[PDB]
Amino acid sequence: ILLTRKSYKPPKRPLTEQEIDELCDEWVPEPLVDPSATDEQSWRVAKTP
Amino acid sequence: STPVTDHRRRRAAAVISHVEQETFEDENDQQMLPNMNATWVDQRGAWLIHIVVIVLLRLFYSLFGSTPKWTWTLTNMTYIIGFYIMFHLVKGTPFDFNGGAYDNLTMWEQINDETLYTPTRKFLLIVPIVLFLISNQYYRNDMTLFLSNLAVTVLIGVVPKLGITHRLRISIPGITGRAQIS
Ligand SMILES: CCCCCCCCCCCCC/C=C/[C@@H](O)[C@H](CO)NC(=O)CCCCCCCCCCCCCCCCCCCCCCC
Repeated sequence: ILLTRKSYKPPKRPLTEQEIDELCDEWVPEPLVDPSATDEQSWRVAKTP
Repeated sequence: STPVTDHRRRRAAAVISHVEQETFEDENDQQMLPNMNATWVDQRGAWLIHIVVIVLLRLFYSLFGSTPKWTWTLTNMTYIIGFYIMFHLVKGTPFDFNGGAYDNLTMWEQINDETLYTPTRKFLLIVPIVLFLISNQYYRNDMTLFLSNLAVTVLIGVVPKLGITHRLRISIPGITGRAQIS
């Protein structure tokens, strides 16, 4: 039984709530839509009959 | 009065406890350098020396004249006690590593940077049991010697090396004293 094991490594510890909180507070999402090129493309709206 | 840098060692506040895992700086300090204390184990001739010391002990005790059962039980107990003293008693390193970085691990836990059930750990597990099987054929007719030898083996040479006793410290009052957890 001993000779037929698989040589793993002791697993790491589970994150405590404070680590979760700081990692959540670090994250930055993007805006829903991209307003970077809303101006140089918007002639189509201005030229619709 | 609060410290800017918290590098303070705690002690066990219970009876049965585990040494706390290390933080980021501690892991970096441990992994910055190959451990000079537990690297000789994997080199050329270590397994052979573990074999040879037993033969030398056997020849010595046989030189003391006594009957086969006594010589073999003496060999078994001497090897087991010596191995426990060398590999499981003292914790730390005999030389300055870093900020210290291993001040609460024994040499057995330091082997192969705390990777369990490696070939060397398997060999060092196998050796005590085969040594007991060889010696079993000589003092088999005495209940007291058989029982004592089996107890010493299974309780000193197989239990500390098990994968569940890793980082396990037992702290009683009046003998062991408060262990170190952080
Ligand atoms: C009052 C009577 C007391 C009993 C006699 C005195 C015994 C107490 C002295 C021994 C204390 C040892 C403390 C810890 C020693 C090591 O761990 C240190 C610190 O980690 N490591 C190092 O220095 C790094 C390793 C350096 C190389 C050591 C290995 C050299 C070759 C040994 C190979 C393994 C030998 C077989 C396993 C041990 C069996 C010991 C049998 C003992 C009886 C036969 C020899 C006399």
